[PDB]
Amino acid sequence: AQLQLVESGGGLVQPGGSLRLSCASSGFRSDYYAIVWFRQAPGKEREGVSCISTSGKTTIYADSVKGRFTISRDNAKNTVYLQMNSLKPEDTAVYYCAADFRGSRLSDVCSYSSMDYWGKGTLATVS
Amino acid sequence: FTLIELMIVIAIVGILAAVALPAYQDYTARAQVSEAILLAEGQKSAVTEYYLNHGEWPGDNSSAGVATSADIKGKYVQSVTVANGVITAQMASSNVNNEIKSKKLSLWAKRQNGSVKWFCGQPVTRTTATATDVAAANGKTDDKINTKHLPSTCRDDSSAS
Ligand SMILES: *[C@@H]1O[C@H](C)[C@@H](NC(=O)[C@H](O)CO)[C@H](O)[C@H]1NC(C)=O
Ligand SMILES: *OP(=O)(O)OC[C@H](O)CO
Repeated sequence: AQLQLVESGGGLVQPGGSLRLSCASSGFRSDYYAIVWFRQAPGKEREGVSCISTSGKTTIYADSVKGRFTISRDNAKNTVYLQMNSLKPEDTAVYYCAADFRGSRLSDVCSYSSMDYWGKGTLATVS
Repeated sequence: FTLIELMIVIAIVGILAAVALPAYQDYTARAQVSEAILLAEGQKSAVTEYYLNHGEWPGDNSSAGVATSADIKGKYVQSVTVANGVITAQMASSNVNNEIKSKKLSLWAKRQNGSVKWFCGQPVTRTTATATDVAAANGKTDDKINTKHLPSTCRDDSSAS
């Protein structure tokens, strides 16, 4: 009951570029959680970006990133990937990875509220 | 009597020694399935309350306030899973009957204008938390308990209303 998440893959790229973000979770039943990606820009508050279900057959996105962001889960490596395409200068923020506990490996509920664990965060600036 | 009668008696004894037995495996499987039926019957007190106080069926075990699916174990049951208001119980895999090895049974409810009916039978699945219809499992893995291994009161069809 002490799951930890590590985020890596951030960097600086020109507009129209692509970045790949990965979240690695290790400890106890890591396959019983749902990984949700957040984003907080300076001045404003936190907001949701994408979510993935425990079964892997239910993925939701945000209205501002529809059609440009893709999220996939590979349980063999215990990593969740988030790929960005057609980047925009209005996407400069700090990305966070967090998990929500669901008592089933065949769930299809994705939500952006009531999160348990969190992550340090990764920096991604585009200019 | 003579030797022929004694030989016939010995032959009859040999015939009676090796005789066919009825299908007693089905009765044992029916007895063992009742454990999963009872274990799944204990989780409806936390699903109906959520449906009544929130207007939608629970999505997973966390929303219904029940233990983890892998932790609801018995002598012949290995998991109980809640998904969109449907309770599914799966048998064990090693020390069970050869006919109910790794098989599932369901328990779902439908809302009426003056009561909440409950059904028992073969696996069924829902689509959304605010739906009122159920369909067959269609798992394509042969994980359905046969009719002969269920009580006559637990053979409801997926289209029952
Ligand atoms: C419990 O499960 C519910 C189905 C879920 N609700 C939804 O997904 C929305 O109603 C959209 O269908 C709740 O978010 C879950 N509750 C908790 C605390 O996770
Ligand atoms: O995840 P769940 O509790 O539904 O069980 C999965 C499977 O039955 C492993 O036992």
